[PDB]
Amino acid sequence: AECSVDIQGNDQMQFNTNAITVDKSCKQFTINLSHPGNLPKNVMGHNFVLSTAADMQGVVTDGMASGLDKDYLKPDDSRVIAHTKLIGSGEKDSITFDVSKLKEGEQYMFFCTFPGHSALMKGTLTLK
Ligand SMILES: [Cu+2]
Repeated sequence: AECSVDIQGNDQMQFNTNAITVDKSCKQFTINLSHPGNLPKNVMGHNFVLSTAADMQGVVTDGMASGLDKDYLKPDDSRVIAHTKLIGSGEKDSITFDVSKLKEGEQYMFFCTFPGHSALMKGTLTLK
């Protein structure tokens, strides 16, 4: 099965998917994030951040509080399973994480932690 997904974040605070399934036969899983919009990171930064559904709002809230200098994630946040950099117009960043960090049954969310983006920029991820 495939163990990679391409995802874009744009100038209208939208991700171009809101559902990812990770095949259980994948040992690693890669996210390729890009930003085909015009706006820079300090205005319309997007990251791909992954947590349990339960942990999402805390990571977002503490992330807002951490500020731009920290890519809007709180330092040493163990709730974050994986994440990309926060990127701006025309940038790219990819990450690969260990699929064994995930667990069958559990619900995961991906989302952007730039202030106010997570209402519109979020989706589910599920080991299947
Ligand atoms: Cu964003």
